[PDB]
Amino acid sequence: DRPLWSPGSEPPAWLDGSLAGDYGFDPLHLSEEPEMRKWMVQAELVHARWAMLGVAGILFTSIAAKTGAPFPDWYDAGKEAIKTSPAPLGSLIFTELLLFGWVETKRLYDLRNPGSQGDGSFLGITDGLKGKENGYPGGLFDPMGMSKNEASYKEAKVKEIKNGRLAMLAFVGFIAQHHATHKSPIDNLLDHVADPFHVTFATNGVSIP
Amino acid sequence: IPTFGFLYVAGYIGHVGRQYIILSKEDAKPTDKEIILDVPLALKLAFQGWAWPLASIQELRNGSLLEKDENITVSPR
Amino acid sequence: MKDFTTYLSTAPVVGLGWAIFTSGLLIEINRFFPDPLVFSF
Amino acid sequence: TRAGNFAPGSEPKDYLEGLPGNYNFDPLELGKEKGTLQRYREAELIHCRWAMLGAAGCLAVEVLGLGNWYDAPLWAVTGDKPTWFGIEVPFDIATILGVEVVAMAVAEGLRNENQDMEKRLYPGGAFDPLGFSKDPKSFEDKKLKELKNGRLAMVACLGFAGQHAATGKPILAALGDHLSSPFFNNFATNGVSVPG
Amino acid sequence: MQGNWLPGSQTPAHLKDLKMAGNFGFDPLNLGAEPQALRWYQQAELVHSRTAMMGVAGILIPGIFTKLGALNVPQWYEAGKVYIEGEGAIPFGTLLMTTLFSYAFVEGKRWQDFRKPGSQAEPGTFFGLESQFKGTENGYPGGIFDPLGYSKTSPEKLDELKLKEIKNGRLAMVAFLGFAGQYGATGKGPIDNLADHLADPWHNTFAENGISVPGLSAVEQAA
Amino acid sequence: SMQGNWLPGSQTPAHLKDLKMAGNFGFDPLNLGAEPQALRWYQQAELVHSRTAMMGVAGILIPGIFTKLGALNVPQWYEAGKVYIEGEGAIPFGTLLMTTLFSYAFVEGKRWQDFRKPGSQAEPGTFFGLESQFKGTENGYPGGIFDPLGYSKTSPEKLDELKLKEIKNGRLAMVAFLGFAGQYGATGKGPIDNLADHLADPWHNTFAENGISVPGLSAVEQAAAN
Ligand code: CLA
Ligand code: CLA
Ligand SMILES: CC(/C=C/C=C(C)/C=C/[C@@]12O[C@]1(C)C[C@@H](O)CC2(C)C)=C\C=C\C=C(C)\C=C\C=C(C)\C=C\[C@@]12O[C@]1(C)C[C@@H](O)CC2(C)C
Ligand SMILES: CC(/C=C/C=C(C)/C=C/[C@@]12O[C@]1(C)C[C@@H](O)CC2(C)C)=C\C=C\C=C(C)\C=C\C=C(C)\C=C\[C@@]12O[C@]1(C)C[C@@H](O)CC2(C)C
Repeated sequence: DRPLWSPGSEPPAWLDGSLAGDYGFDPLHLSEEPEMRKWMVQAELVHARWAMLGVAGILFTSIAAKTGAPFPDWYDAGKEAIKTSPAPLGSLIFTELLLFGWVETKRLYDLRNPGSQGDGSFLGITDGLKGKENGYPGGLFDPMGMSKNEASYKEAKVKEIKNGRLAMLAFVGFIAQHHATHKSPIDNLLDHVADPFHVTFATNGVSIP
Repeated sequence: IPTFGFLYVAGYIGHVGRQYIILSKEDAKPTDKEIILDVPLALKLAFQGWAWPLASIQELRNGSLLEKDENITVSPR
Repeated sequence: MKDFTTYLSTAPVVGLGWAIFTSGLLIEINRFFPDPLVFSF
Repeated sequence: TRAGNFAPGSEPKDYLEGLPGNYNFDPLELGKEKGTLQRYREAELIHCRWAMLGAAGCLAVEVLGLGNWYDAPLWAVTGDKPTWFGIEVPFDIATILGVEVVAMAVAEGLRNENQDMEKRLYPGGAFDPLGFSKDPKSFEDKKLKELKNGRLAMVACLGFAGQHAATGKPILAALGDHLSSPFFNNFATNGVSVPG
Repeated sequence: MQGNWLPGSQTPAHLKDLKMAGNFGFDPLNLGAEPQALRWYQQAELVHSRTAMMGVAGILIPGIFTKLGALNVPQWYEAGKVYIEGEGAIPFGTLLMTTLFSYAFVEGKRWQDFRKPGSQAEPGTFFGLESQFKGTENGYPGGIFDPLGYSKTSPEKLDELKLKEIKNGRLAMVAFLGFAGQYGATGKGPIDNLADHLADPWHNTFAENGISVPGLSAVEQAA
Repeated sequence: SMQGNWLPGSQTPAHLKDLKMAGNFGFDPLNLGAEPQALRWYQQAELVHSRTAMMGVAGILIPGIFTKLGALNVPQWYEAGKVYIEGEGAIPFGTLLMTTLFSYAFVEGKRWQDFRKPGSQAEPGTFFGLESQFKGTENGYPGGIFDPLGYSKTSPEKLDELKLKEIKNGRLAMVAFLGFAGQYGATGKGPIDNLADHLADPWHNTFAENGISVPGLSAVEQAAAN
C-alpha cells in the first residue's frame, strides 16, 4: 500500500507507515522498542535538520566564493576564520556547548515527558515550548507555519524528512569528493557540467586505483 | 592523598555493588539478575554513587548496612 | 532490537564495556599526561 | 480600550486588554499566566522609569556642555575631584558607593514589601505630592504617556550603549553626523555594527 | 479558462474550474494543488513579475535612449560599479541596509494582509489613511495604489486588465532571464545583442556562442 | 511545600514532594535525604556551611571592592594569611588555630547537643541564667539571643520567605567560594581583578582560555592557529 525502499519487499512490523518518510527500510531491526523508536525519530529529525543547515551554509559560502566574494572553502573554513574572529577558540566552543546543552536537555526532558516544559518553569510560558508531536515542538517554533492544518503539516513533515535524508547524502558526498578532489563542491559541480563525459568520480586518480 | 583517592573509588565500587545486590534481591528469581544485568538501573546506580560515604554512614547507624546473625548462616562447629 | 539487546545486557558484554571504558580511560590519562609519582597538584 | 495595533491586523491576545500601553505587541505568548504578567508589568515599569532617569542623565550632561556620560565615571580611574553641576563634591568614591548601596537597598526594601499587585505599579500618596491623578481619564492618559515615553527612553538607552560600543562620539555628535551626512555616515558605515 | 499552455495535454484537476487571469494549465508538477499554496504562489509570481517589469524597464528604456544617443547612461550590468565609483555615491552598505529596511516594512504589511485579507484597515494605525488600505482581492490591494481609478470599472474589463498585467509580467520575467543569460554568454547589453541579431541573424545566434552549449563549437570546427 | 524545580521534567524523589522545606527544588538524585532526621542533620549541615560561606565571601568581596576603590589597603584573601602572620602585631599561628578550635568546639558542642535533644540547652542554672532563651524553636533555627532585633517574630508566611532568602543567598555564596578557590587556582588573581578582566575583555579572559581548568585545550588552539 506504500512505496517501499525495495519493490516487493516485506515491510517491518514496527514500521506501519505512520511516521514521516516511512519507506520501511530497516534491516538491522533498530527502533523496534517504542521508546527507542521515539529516540530514533528524534535523532533522525535533529541530524536531518543539522545536515540541511550545514549543507545550505556550505553551498551559500561556496557560491559566494565562486562569484568573486572573499569566502573560504567548506573545509578549513574555521581554521582561517579563527585568526580573524574576535572570539578565540576555547571560549567559543565552550559557550556554544553550554547554550546547546541548555537547549538540548530542555528538549531531552521534553522528549522524556511530553509537555514537561510547558508548565511555565522557563520564564512563564505555557503554550510555547511544549512538544506537539514526537520530534516536533510548538509555540515558539511555529511562528507563521501551517502546522495547524493536518494535511499540510503531514506534507511538510514528509518534505522535511526527505530533504533531510537528501542533505545527509549531500554531506557525505561533500566530504567524499572533497577528499577526492580537494576543491569546493560548486567547483566539482561546474567541472561535472563542463566535461561530463570525462570528469567524474573515476578519473580523479584517488578512489579508483 | 592517594590513600583517600583510592578509598573514594574503592568505596564507590562497594556501594554500587551493595545497592545492586539489595535491589536485585527484592525481585523474583534474583539469581538470573547476576548473569542477566540490567543497564538502566546499574547505570543509574553508577551515577548515584558519588556520595558513597554519606550513604554508608547513615546505613551503619540504623542497621540497614549490617545484619544480626539470627538470619545469617553460621558454622555448626 | 529487544531480543538482541537482552543478549547485549549479559555479563560477557558487561565484561567488555567496563573493561573497554576503564582501560581506555587509563590509556588517555597516561597518554595526554606524562608518568607522575606525586599528587602535588 | 486598546491604544493601537503593533501590526495592522494582528491576532488579538486574550490577556492584553485592560492594561495601560496596550498594543498587543507580545508575539511569543510571554507572560501567559497573570501572576507572571503582573510581575512583568511591574518590572517593565521599573526599567522604563530607570530608563527615563538614564536618558535624563545622559542628555542634561550634554545639552549643558558638562561632558560625556561615558567619561563621567572616569574620575574613579584617574582619581581627581568629582564634579556635579560645577560644585566639586568632595565625597570619596568608596563613600558614595557605600551610601548608594544601603540607600537604595532600603528604598527597594520598602518597595518590595507592598504585597499588593496594584501597588507595585504606581504608589501614589507620598510619591505623588502634586497629585494630578484625582480624575481617572487624565490618570489613564498619563499612564499611557509615561509608558510610551519610557519605552522610547529604554530603546534610547540601548542605542546609547550600542552607539558608544561602535563609535567614540556621543549622542549629540551622532546627531550632528546624521544631520550633516546621513547617507555617507550612519550605522551602516561603521563596519562594526554589521559585518562587512 | 482561455487558451492552453500545451494543446492536447492533460489538465490538472485544480485548474479546470479556477477563476484566475492567465490560467493555461501549466502545472505538470502539481505544485498548486493546495488552495493556500495556490494563493501564496500567485502572490509570489505577481511580485516577481512586478519587480521584473521595473527591472526590464530600467534595462531597456535607458538602453534605447543610449542607442538613440539622448543620454549617456551606461549598461545595467556595470551600472552598479559606476555608481559605487561616483563622487555622489551613497555607500553600498548604507544602500542595501536602506533597501532591506524599506522593503521589509513593505513586505511585513504584505504578509500581514495575506494572513488576514482586509485586516489592515483598522482605524488609528497608519495615521488615519489606512482606511483605504483594505484588500479587495488577494494580490490586488487597491486604494492609494490605484488613485486614477481604472480598477473601478466593469468586472469584464478588470479581468482583461489582470490578464494583460500578468502576461506582460511573465514576458518581463522571461526577458530578465534572457538578459542574465545573454550577459553571462555574450557579455553585452540587450540593445547590442538585438542590433547584432538584426544586422547578422545567422552569425549572431546562441548556438554560435560556446558558453550556452559547450562542445558544439568543437563539432563545428570538426565539420 | 514544593516550589520551583531544579530540572523540569525530572522525576522528583518521593521524600521531596510533600516536604515543607526552605528552598526545596527536588535536587536530590542520589536520594541522600530519604530518611527524615537524616535530612534534618543535612539541613543543619547545609545551613552551617552556608552561614560561614556568607561571612567568608563577604570577607572577600567587600574588602576586595574597597581595595579597588582605594579606601583601604586590605590585601587579597589568598595572601592575607601570610600578610598578617609576617606583620609586627601578629598572634602566632599555633595560638590562633588553637583559640579558633577551642572556641568553635564549645559553640558547636552546644549546637550538637541541641540537635540530639531539641530545647535541651534551656535547663535552668547552666549558662549563668541566660540559657532560658537558648531553646531552639526549629532545627537549625535557634532564635533567642541570635535574633535580638525581633526580625523573626513576624507572620509565618514572612518567616519561610526569609528562610528561602537565607538558603538562596547561602547557596549562591557557597558556589561563589568554590569559584574563588578555582579562580585563584587557575588565574592566580583575586575575584575583583577577575571580574574587571571579564567586564573589560570577556572573550579573551575565560576559563576555557586558561589552560589550568581545561588541560590540552590550549594545545588545540595552538594546533588550529598553526
Ligand atoms: C525546507 C525544509 C523544511 C521543511 C519542509 C520543514 C517542515 C516543518 N518543520 Mg522544520 N526545520 C527545518 C527545515 C524544514 N522544516 C530546519 C532546517 C530547521 C532547523 C532550524 C527546522 C526546525 C523546526 C522546528 C524547531 C520546528 C519545525 C516545524 C516544522 C513544521 C512546520 C510547518 C511549516 O511551517 O513549514 C515549514 C516550511 C519551510 C521550512 C519552507 C521554507 C524553506 C525556505 C524558503 C528555504 C530558504 C531559506 C534558506 C535558509 C536559504 C537557503 C539558501 C541556499 C540556496 C544557499 C513542518 C513539518 C515545527 C513543527 O513540526 O511543529 C509542529 C517545529 O516545532 N521545524
Ligand atoms: C561490590 C561487591 C562486593 C562487596 C561490597 C564486597 C565486600 C567484601 N568482600 Mg567480597 N568479593 C566480591 C564482591 C564484593 N565483595 C566478588 C565479586 C568476589 C569474587 C572475586 C569477592 C571475593 C572476596 C574474597 C575472596 C574476600 C572478600 C572479602 C570482602 C570484604 C573485604 C572488603 C574488600 O575489598 O574485599 C576484597 C574484595 C575483592 C578482592 C573482590 C574484588 C572483585 C571486584 C572488585 C568486585 C566487582 C563487583 C561488581 C563491580 C559490582 C557490580 C556493580 C553493579 C552496579 C552492577 C568485604 C566484606 C574478604 C573478606 O572476607 O573480608 C572480611 C575476602 O577474603 N570478597
Ligand atoms: C549519512 C548519515 C547517516 C547514514 C546512515 C545510514 C545509511 C544507516 C543505515 C541503516 O540505519 C539504516 C537506515 C537502517 C538500519 O536497519 C540498517 C543500517 C544500514 C544501519 C548521516 C549524516 C549526517 C550529517 C550531518 C548531521 C551533517 C552536518 C553538517 C554540519 C553541522 C556542517 C557544519 C560545518 O562545520 C562544517 C562541517 C564545515 C564548515 O565549513 C561549514 C559548517 C556549516 C560550519
Ligand atoms: C534600565 C535602563 C537604563 C538605565 C540607565 C542608567 C542606570 C543610567 C545611568 C548612567 O547613564 C548615566 C545617567 C550616566 C553615566 O555616566 C553612568 C550611568 C550609570 C551609565 C535601560 C533598560 C533598557 C531595556 C531594554 C532596551 C530592553 C529591551 C528588550 C527587548 C528589545 C525585548 C524584546 C521583546 O520582544 C521580545 C524579544 C520578546 C517579546 O515577548 C517581548 C519583549 C520582551 C518586549
